[PDB]
Amino acid sequence: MWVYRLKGTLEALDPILPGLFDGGARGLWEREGEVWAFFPAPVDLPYEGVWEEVGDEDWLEAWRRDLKPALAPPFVVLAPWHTWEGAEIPLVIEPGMAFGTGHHETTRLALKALARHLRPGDKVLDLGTGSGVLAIAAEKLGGKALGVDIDPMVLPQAEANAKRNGVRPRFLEGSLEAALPFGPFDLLVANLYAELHAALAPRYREALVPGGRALLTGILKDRAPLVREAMAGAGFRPLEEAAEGEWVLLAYGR
Ligand SMILES: C[S@@+](CC[C@H](N)C(=O)[O-])C[C@H]1O[C@@H](n2cnc3c(N)ncnc32)[C@H](O)[C@@H]1O
Repeated sequence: MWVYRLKGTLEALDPILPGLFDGGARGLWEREGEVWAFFPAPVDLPYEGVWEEVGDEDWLEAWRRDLKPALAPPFVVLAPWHTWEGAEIPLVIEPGMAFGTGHHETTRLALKALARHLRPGDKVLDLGTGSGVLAIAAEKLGGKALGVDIDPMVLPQAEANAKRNGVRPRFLEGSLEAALPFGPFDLLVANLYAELHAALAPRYREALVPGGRALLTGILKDRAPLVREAMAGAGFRPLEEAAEGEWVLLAYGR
């Protein structure tokens, strides 16, 4: 579809609005000193506005502007342009393509679990760091973190996010093995999925010091047994369960 931009407020343009509608306008929005009128394709109008086709880009900018802070006590996840009067801990994440915006339930379960199981001074491994939000949160709690991901594309955004938050976790491409050289760790947090955790259970144990913690999420309610089963079999002890919707987080001690 096309947009027809016009300078002025709705109040101001009220006089020609009926005309826009007669011209076939199906949508209308006031966007920062401007009024956008949406049509299927351009039509001839006397208002001296400017036509422009709408695309995926515009559809994000619009979404971006409708974004609101997300709570995850004791944290609040904010867009780089968000304001927060509250007391919760600020986590600035550029709404991007890398997972970790703070809008998914799993991310939220992870943040809350981290605050409970992480202590000032702990070494942390954020397996599948994505946006790097969990690693960033670990540094905010007073921990030293390493975020890894098999997807290279996310690391610059993670690094950029860390920067916005004024903390500097270590980020690197790879999985659990790429990380071992930096271990063992006091805590490991991983937002993946039930089946993969199941296969990794054994390595999770080797990644942690005795008494270390493993926070697993990305788990659907109906796939938790796989994890309970794999973890126990891996010598871990159950410590906490949490869910939001169909998603759950399982915390284990080693
Ligand atoms: C659910 S996203 C993480 C989102 C963010 N860490 C959070 O807590 O919201 C999972 C990330 O893990 C990565 N990933 C998937 N399989 C992986 C694997 N086997 N090893 C390491 N990272 C993996 C992906 O590239 C993806 O960015």
